[PDB]
Amino acid sequence: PNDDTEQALDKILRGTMRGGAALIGSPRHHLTRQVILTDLCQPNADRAGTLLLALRHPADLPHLAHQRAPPGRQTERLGEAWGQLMEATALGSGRAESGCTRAGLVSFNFLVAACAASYDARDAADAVRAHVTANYRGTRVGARLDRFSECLRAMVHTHVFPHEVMRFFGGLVSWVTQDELASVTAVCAGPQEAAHTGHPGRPRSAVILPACAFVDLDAELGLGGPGAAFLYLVFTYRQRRDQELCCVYVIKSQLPPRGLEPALERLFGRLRITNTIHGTEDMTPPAPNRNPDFPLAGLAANPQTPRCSAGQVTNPQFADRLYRWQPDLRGRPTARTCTYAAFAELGMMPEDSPRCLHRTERFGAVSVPVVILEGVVWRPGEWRACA
Amino acid sequence: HQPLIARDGPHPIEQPTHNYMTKIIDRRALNAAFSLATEAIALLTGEAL
Amino acid sequence: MLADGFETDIAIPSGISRPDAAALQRCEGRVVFLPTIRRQLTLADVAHESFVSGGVSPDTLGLLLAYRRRFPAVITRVLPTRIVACPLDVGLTHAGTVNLRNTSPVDLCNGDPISLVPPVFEGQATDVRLDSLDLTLRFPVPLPSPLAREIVARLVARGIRDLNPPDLNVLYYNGSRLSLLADVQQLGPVNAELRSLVLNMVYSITEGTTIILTLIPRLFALSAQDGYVNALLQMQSVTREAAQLIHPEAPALMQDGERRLPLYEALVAWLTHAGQLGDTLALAPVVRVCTFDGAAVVRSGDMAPVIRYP
Amino acid sequence: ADGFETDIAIPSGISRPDAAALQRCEGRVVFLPTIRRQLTLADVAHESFVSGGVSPDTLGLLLAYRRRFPAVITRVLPTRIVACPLDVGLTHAGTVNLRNTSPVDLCNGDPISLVPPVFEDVRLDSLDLTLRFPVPLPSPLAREIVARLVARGIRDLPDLNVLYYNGSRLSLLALGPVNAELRSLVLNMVYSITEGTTIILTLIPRLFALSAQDGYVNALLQMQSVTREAAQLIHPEGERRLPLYEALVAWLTHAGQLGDTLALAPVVRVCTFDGAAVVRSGDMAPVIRYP
Repeated sequence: PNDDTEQALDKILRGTMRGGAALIGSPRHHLTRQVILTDLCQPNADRAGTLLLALRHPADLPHLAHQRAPPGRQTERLGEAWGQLMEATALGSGRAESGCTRAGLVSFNFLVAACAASYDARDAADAVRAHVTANYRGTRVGARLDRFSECLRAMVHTHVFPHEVMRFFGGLVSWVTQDELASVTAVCAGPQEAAHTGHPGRPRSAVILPACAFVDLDAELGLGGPGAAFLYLVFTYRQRRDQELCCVYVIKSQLPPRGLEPALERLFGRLRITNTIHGTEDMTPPAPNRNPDFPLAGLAANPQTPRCSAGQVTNPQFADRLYRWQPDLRGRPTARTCTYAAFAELGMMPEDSPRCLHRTERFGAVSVPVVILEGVVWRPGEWRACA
Repeated sequence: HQPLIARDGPHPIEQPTHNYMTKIIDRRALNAAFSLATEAIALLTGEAL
Repeated sequence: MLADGFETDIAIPSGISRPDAAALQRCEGRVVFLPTIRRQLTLADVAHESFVSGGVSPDTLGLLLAYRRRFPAVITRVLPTRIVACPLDVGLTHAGTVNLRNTSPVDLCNGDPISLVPPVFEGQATDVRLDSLDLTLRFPVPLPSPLAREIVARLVARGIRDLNPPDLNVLYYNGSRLSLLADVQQLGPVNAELRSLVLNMVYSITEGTTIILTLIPRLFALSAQDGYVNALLQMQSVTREAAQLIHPEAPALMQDGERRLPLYEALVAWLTHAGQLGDTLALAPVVRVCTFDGAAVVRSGDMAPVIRYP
Repeated sequence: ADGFETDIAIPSGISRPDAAALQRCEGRVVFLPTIRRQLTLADVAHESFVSGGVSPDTLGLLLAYRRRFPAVITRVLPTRIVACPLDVGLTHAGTVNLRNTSPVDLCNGDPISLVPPVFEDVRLDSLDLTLRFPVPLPSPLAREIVARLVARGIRDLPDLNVLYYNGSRLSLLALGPVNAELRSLVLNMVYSITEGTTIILTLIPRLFALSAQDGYVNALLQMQSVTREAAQLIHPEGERRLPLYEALVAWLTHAGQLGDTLALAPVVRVCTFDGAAVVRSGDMAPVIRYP
C-alpha cells in the first residue's frame, strides 16, 4: 500500500514544480487601454464587464452622407443633428481640442436607452432609461438621449449606417477616474474571466447585460440540448421618411455566422418587407411604359438580323444599323435601400450548456432587469448586411 | 608568386605582376528532423509511470 | 480558441466486429460533420443514418445545405474506446496544426484554401460501413477552393436543365479529365439553391451598372487589339454575341448626380452580393495548406499540415 | 520560449549604403513561399513574383498574396533577417510591433488588411534585386480605396479623390504609370458584371421591362419570400442555341475567382496599450491576431 501513497505523493509534487513557464501564460490573454471623455460612457455607473463600442471620429460623418445617400433625401440632416449633440455635452462644444479627447466610446447601456422606445418590454426598457438619467455623472442627461437617438435616426435616413461607424471594443475591467475623462482598461481578445480586476477584495468578474436586448433563439426555435453558442451584435433598421427606428440586440445561438441569415429573417422579416416597399422617397420614376424587353433571345435566332464585327463597332455607320436599347433604373428599390438588421461575429461560449442568469441589481437605487453571462471568450469579426 | 623569365630581347618587361588573391568562402547550412509522438513525451518525462 | 483548444469525443458502442475496428483505424484523418459542439456524442450521431433528413434521403446537391447547417471537424487519433476530433469553426488546436489525409483524386499545392465536397465523382465512391453497428459513413472529399466552386456550378446548372422540357459533365484541372456521378436531384433543394442565386443576382444591379453596360461596345472593339481581352469572352459568353447585336447607350442625366458617384455604388453592391456568392452556395473555405518541410505538391493519399483561413 | 522565427540569409557583398536601407526597414510586411526555418532572400524579392518575362501587375500581386504567406520583420541582424510569420508564429507570442507605410492614421481596435503598393520602393544595387512592401491600411477603407481606383479606370473608357478618414485629407491623384498598372483589374470587373447583367436578364427576360417601383417590388417580394413558390416565379419556360448554362459556369468561376481576391480579410488587428490610441505614419503599432 506504500507504493500507492508514493505514486500519489510523487505525482502532486512533480505536478507543481514541472509546470512550464511558472504558470505565467497558462491563460492566453490580451489587454487594451485608451483615454477617452466620459461623455457617452459612464464607467462609474456602468460597472466592470459591459460592452463598449467605438466611433469613427465624427469629422468624417457629415459629408459621407453627402456622398453615399440615395437621391432625394437630405444631406445636411446628419450634420445638423450631430452639432446639436455636441451642444448637449456642454464641455467639448468648442471643437478647439484636436487629436485628443475624442469621446470615442459609447457604453452599451447608454445605447439601449437611446433606442429604448422601439423594444417590447417597455417596463424593462424604462428602468434602463431611469439610471441612465439618474446614475450618470452629468446634468440634462435626457437631453443627450434625445439628441443621440435623433442622431441615430439621422444615421439611417442620411444612410451612413451605424454599423459602418460603430465597432466592437473590449469589455470593461477597470477605470481610473478624473473630471471629464477616464483611463479605460479593456480586453479585446481572449476570455473575459482571465482579466485581473486590480481589487484584491473582489476577484474575477463576468459580462453584465441588460435584459431588454438579450435574446435567446433556443426558445423560439424550440431547440434544446447542450452545445456551444455564438454571441452576436444585431441592429435593426426601418427606412422611411418618417422618424426611423433602431434597436441593438445580443443574440445567443448555436447557429454559425454562415447560417444566421434565415434565422434573422424569421424574426425581423416583418421589418424586411417594409424597407423594400418604402424607403424609396423621393426617388422619381422614369416615364411610364418606356422600357422594352430583351430581343437578345429573339434576334439570335434569325441570321438576317444585322450584326457587327470588331472593326465595325464604335463607328456611327453601324451604330444606327444595330438594335438600340436604353435601360432606365431610376425607380429601383435596390438592396442598399432594402437594408435591415446587420450582424457581426462577437464571441463564443465554450461551455457544454451555456450559463445564463436573470437577476436584478442596483445601480442605486434603480433596479434593472439584467442578464449575466459567464465564461465569454472574445473573437471580434467583420460586419455583415443581411440585405 | 608569379614566376618570371628574363627574355633575350632587350625590350622592357615594364613591370612584374605579384599580387594577393582574396576569396569569399560561401555558406550553407544542413537540416534534419527528429519528431516524437504525443505519448512518447510523458513516458520519457514520467507522467504515465 | 482556448489555451488548450477544444476536443470533442465521439464514443464508440461496445458491440464491435474486429474487422470494423480496423476499418476505423484507417479513418485517421477524415472530415466529420458534427451537429453541435457538444463534448460527448455517439457514432450514430456522426454516421449517415442520423445525417438523413426526416423521411427523405438527400441527394448530392441537397447535401450541401446539410453541411453548412452543421460543424465540420477532423479526426485526430483513433482510440480503442472513442474517437477524438477537433472542430474547425472553433479554434482548432493548442498548436494550430492538424493532419488531413487526402481522400481526393487531385493533389494539393501550398497556400490554396480547402473547401469540401460530397462524394460525387465516379469510381472513387468510397463509403466506410460499420456492419456490426449497421452504420454507413459518407465522408466528404477535401478539394482546392476554385475546384469546389466549379463543382457546385456544374451541379446547380444541371438542375436548371430539369425545369425546362448538352452537355455539362466534364471538368478539367491539371490536365486531368474527370466527370462526376449524378442521376437525379430533388426539386426541393434546387429551389433553395436557385432562390439563393437570383436574390443575389438582382442585388448587384444598381444605377451605375447601366453606365457599365455602355462599355460593352468598347470591349468587343478592344478584343480585336489585345489577346488579353480575347482571354475574356471565350466564345461561350453571352457578351460576345450580345455585343454583336445590341448597341446600348447611357441614360442622362442622373438625379442628384452632383452629390453622388453612381459607378462607385454599383461596384460595392456588386462586391457584396455576386462576388460573395462563392461563399453562399457551398460552405466557406475555412482551411488552407502550409507545409513546413516545404513540399510544393501534397500527393493524393497523403497527410498534409493544416492552418485556418480567416 | 517555443516562438517560431524564420531566418532569412543575406548573400554577402553588401555595400555600406545598401545595409543602411535594410537597417531602416524594421517593421514591414514581407511575404514568403512556405513556412520554413532557413530561407534565401531571393524568394523575398519582387523579382520572385514574375511569371515571364512579365513583371506582375496589381491583379497578380493580389493573387500572389493568397499563396504567399505574410510575415513581419523583427530585429535585423547584419548576419540574417529574422522575421516571424503571422499565421503560425504569432499564436504563442501575441504582440508584434508594426510600422505603417500608410499615410492614413490608425485608431485603436481597427482591423487591418494588406494592400499592394498601388496607392503609392527599395532597390539594392549590389545584390541585384528589388523590394516592394505592401501597405497596411484598414480593412473598411480597403474595400473603398480599391473600388475608387476601379471607378477611375471606367472613366478612362465629381471628384473620386476625396477620402476623409478620422479627420484627415487624402489625395488619390497626387499619376501616369499607376493607371496602366491597374488596367487588368478594370477589364475583369466589366466582363464579370456585364456577363452577370446579361444572364440574369436572359433568364428573367423582363427585369428592366417590368413596371417601375410597385410591380417590381411585388416581383421582388415573392422572390424575396421563403415559401415553396420559387421556380414558377423565375423561368421563361436548325436554329443556333445561346449556350446559357455553360455561360453560367464560366461566369460563376470568374466571380468565384474574384471573391478570394477582393475580400481583403482582416489579417491584423491593432490593440494600443500603454500609449496613444491614434497611431500615425512611421510609428510602430502593436499587433494582436485572433486567438
